[PDB]
Amino acid sequence: LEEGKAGSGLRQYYLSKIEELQLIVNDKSQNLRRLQAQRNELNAKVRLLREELQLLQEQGSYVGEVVRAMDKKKVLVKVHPEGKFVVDVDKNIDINDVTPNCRVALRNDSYTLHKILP
Amino acid sequence: AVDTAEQVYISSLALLKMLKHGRAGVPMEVMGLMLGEFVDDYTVRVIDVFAMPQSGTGVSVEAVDPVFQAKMLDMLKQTGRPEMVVGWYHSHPGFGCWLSGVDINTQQSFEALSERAVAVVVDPIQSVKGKVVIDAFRLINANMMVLGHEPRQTTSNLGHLNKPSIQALIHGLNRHYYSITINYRKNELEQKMLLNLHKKSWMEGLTLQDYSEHCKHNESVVKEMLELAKNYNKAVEEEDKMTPEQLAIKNVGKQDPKRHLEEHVDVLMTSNIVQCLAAMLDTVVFK
Amino acid sequence: MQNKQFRNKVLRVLVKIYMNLEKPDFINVCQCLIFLDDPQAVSDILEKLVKEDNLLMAYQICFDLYESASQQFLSSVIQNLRTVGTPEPKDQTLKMIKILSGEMAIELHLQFLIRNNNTDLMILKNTKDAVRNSVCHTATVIANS
Amino acid sequence: DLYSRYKKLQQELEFLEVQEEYIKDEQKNLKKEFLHAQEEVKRIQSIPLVIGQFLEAVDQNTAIVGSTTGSNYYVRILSTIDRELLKPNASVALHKHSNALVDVLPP
Amino acid sequence: EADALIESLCRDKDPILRRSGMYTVAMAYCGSGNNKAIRRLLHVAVSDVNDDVRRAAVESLGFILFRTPEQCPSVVSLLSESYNPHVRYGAAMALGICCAGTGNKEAINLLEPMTNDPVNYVRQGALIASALIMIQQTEITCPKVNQFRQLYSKVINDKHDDVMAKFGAILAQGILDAGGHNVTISLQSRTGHTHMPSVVGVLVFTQFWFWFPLSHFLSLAYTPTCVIGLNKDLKMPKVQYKSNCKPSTFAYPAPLEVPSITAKAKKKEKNPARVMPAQLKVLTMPETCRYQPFKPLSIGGIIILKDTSEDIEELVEPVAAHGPKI
Ligand SMILES: [Zn+2]
Repeated sequence: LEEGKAGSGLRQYYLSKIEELQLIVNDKSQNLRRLQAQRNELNAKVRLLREELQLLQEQGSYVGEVVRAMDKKKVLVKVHPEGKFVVDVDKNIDINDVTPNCRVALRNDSYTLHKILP
Repeated sequence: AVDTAEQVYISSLALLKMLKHGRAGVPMEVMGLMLGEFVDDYTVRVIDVFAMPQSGTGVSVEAVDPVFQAKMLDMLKQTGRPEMVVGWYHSHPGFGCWLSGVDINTQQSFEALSERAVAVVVDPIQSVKGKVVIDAFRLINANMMVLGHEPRQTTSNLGHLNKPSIQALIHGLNRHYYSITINYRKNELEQKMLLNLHKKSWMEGLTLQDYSEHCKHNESVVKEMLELAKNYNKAVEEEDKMTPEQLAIKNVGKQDPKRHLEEHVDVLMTSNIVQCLAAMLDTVVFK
Repeated sequence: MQNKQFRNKVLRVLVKIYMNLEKPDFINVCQCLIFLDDPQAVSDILEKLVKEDNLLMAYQICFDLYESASQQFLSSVIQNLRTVGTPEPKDQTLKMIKILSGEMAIELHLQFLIRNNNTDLMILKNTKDAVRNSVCHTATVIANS
Repeated sequence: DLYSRYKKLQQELEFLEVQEEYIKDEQKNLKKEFLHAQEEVKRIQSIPLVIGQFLEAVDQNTAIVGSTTGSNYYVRILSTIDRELLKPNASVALHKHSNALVDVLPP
Repeated sequence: EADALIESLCRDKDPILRRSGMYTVAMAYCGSGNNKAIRRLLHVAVSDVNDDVRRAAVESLGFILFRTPEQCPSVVSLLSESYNPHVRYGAAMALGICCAGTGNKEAINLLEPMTNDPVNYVRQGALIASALIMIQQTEITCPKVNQFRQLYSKVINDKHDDVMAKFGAILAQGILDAGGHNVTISLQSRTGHTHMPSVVGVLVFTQFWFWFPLSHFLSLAYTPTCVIGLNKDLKMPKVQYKSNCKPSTFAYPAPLEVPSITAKAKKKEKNPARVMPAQLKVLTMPETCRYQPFKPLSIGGIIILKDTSEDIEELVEPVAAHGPKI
C-alpha cells in the first residue's frame, strides 16, 4: 500500500504546512482586522464628534441653578438675568434627585437638565 | 383626498445661485424665485433660480413686483427657459430657518397656483464652512389636523430627515409647518468639468511650474523648517527621556493625553518631501 | 468549487453506471438532473417509467422534479411528456396527467395547514396596543399576513 | 473525508486568500477617510472667535465657562485638548459659533 | 456570460445602475462559484463614496455564499460596526440572509451590539436580521431568551423609540409568528439545489427599503417543513414514526394567557407538523409499522408509501369541507 499513509500522507503533511501558511494568513488577517477595527472606531469617534457639532451649533449650553423644586414636575430654575425659566427637564432624569439650592447643567434652549454640579 | 412622498431635486445651478444669494445674505431680508418643471406628483426638479432687488419692507407679497416678475420670466421665455416657477425662497439670518407669519401668509398666497409650492431658507450666517446644511420647508393644510398629520409613504428617508434636530426650531415649531427631503443630481459634464475644474483649481497651469520652486525651497526655506522640525523632535526627546522611569515604575493606566508618536510620524512625512523632490530634481536635471 | 467544464460531463457519465446496475437509484438522478439540467438526461428516465411499468417508484422523483430544480426545463419536459402516451393506455394517462399537477402538494398544504394553526391574542392585541394610523398600521397587517 | 480534506480545505485557502486584498482596500481607504474627517474637523476650528474665561471643571472633558458677558455657559470641551488647559483661572477662548475651545491665551 | 455586461455596467456614472450591477451579479453567480465578484463587491463597498451601492453591496455576497453558514459572519464581522450606518445596515441584511434558516450563533452573538446604536437603521435591521435566524429554534438547544426579550421590549418601548424602528420591530415580530410556527423558509432544497422564488422573495423582500409594499413578496419564499407519506393520490394512510429525542424539547413556545424519549412521534395521517432538519437523523420508523415505502426514509422530504400487507383496511380518512378555504 504505502501511499495514502506515506506519499499522500506526506502530501497531507504538506497540507498541514499549508494550514500553517493559512495560520500565517489567518493571524495576519486577525491583527490587520484589529487595526482596521481601531481605525474604524477612531474615525467613527471623530464622526461622533461631528455628531457633537450640532451641539457646537447650540452655542454651548447654559448653567441652571434650581432654588426651588415644584411639585407639578415643572421645576422653577433660577437662570442668568431675564431668566427664571420654569420647565420640565428631560425625561431620563428624575426630578426628586435634583436637589434645590444647587447648581446644575441646563441646555440653553430646550431647558433640560444634564447633571448636578458642585 | 391623497398625499404622496415627494423629494426635491437640487442642481448646483440653483445651489450656487443661493450661495451667491447667501453672500447677498446680508442682514436684510432678500428675495428670489425657484423655477423648473413638475414632471409628476411626487418628484420635483429645480433648474432656474434668480435673485430679486431688496426693499425696506423686506420679504412680502407687496415686494413681489408682478410685472417685473413676469417681465423677467418672459425674457427667460424668449431665451431657452420655458419653465414655470416651482417655489420661492429667501434667507433668514441669525434667528433660525423657520418662517414668520408674513412668510407663512405670503406662502399661503403663493401656494394657490402651485400645489407643491416649495419654500427654502439659506442661512450661511450661522452655518459653518464645513457643512452647507439647507432645508426646504412645507405648509400643512389646516383641515388635516383631525386626521394624522403627514400621510407620506416610504418612510426610509426620514432617518435622513431627522438631521434637522435642533431642540427648539424643528419640533419647537414643527406643528402646522413641516419639511421635505433634499437630494441632488450631477451629470458627468458637471462631474468632470467641475472635477477637473477643482483639481485644476488645486493644480498649476503647465503644472511643472511650482515643483522645482519647492524642490529649491528645500534648499532655501525648508532647511529652516527641517532644523525647527528637529527642534520639536529633540524637544519631545527631552520629554521621552523622562518616560522610561515612569514606564519603569507604574505601567498600569495611562494619564497623559499626549501621544508623542503620530506627530513625529507627521514630522517624518513632511521630512520626506526632501526625498520625493530629490527625484524630481533628478528628472529636471535629466531632461 | 467546480467550473462546470468537467463536472457536468463527469456526472452524465456517472449516471451510466446505475442503469447498468440491477436498479435505478433516485438520489443520483436527482443530484445529476439538478446540476447538468439536461433534457437528454431526462428523456431517458421519463420513458423508462413506461418500460418499467411501475407506478410507485416514479412518483417520488416526479414530485421532487416538479417541486425543484427547474422552471423552464420543467415547462419543456412537461410537453416532452405530452407527446408521450396516447394522442397500458388507460393507466399511463392517469400517471402522466396526475404527476404533472403539483396541486396535490397545494391541497395537502391546505389540509395540514388548515389543521395546525396557532394564533394568540397576546401578539395581535399587542399590535393593537402598539398600532398608529400611519406607519405601523401596515406593520400590523403585514404581521397578520 | 481524509483525501477530501485536501480539496475541501483548498476552498478555505481561497476564502482566506480573498481577505488579503480586501483588508488592503480597507486599510488604504479608511486612513484616507481618517484624514478626511481629521481635516474636516480641523477646518471647523477657525480663528475668528469669542474669548471667554474659565471658572471650573466639574467633570472630565466637560466643564463650565464664564462668558465675557458674565453669563456662565456649560460646554463639553474638545477631546484633543489635554488637561493642562483645565486650569481654573485661565484665559480660555471658545468659538464664536461652535463655542468650543481651540486654545487658551497666555496672560 | 454576463461578465463583460456587468463589468461594463460597473463603470457606470449612474449609482442606481451601479447598484444594479451588484443586484444583477448575484443571481448569475449564486452558489459561490465565483471568488471574483467578492473582490469588486467589497471593493465598491469600501471604495465608493455613495452609500447606495455600499448598503447594496454585501447582499449579493450572501447570495453567492449561502452554502456555508460559517464563513460569512467572520468576514462581515468588521462590517457589523462599519464607518457609515449604511454598511452597518447592509451588513445586517447580509447576516440576515446568510444565516437564515440556520442555527449559527455567530450572527446571533453579534446582534447584541447591533441592537443598541444611535442610528435607527441598524436598530431596525438588527431586529430584521434577528427575526430571520430565531425562526424554527427551541430554547433548550440554544440560549435565545435575550433576543426574545429585546424583541419584546420594543413594542412597549415604542413610545420612546423611533417611528421607523418600531415598524421593523413589530414587522420583525411577525416573522417568528409566521404561519403559527409551522411554515419556514429555506435558501436551498433537500438536494442542495437552491430555489429560485425563494431567492426572488428574499431579495425583493430586501427591496422593501425603497418601496415598502414590495415586502409582500416574502410569502413566495415560505417553505413549510413536513413529510409526505402519501401512498395513493386519493388514499390517505396514517403514518406514525418515532423520534429518538425528548418530545418536550421540540414543542411550541406557548405564550401567556392574557385574557427522555417519545414513544412515538406526533406526525400522523399522511398531519405532519414542523420538523427541524436536525430531527431528520433522529426520526425512526417503527419495525411494527404495518406499511413501509420501497425507499428507506432517511432524510425528510417527499416520498411515497408502499402497502406492505396488500390487503383490506387501508384506513381511509375523509376530507374537510367548506369554510375559510374552498
Ligand atoms: Zn427678520
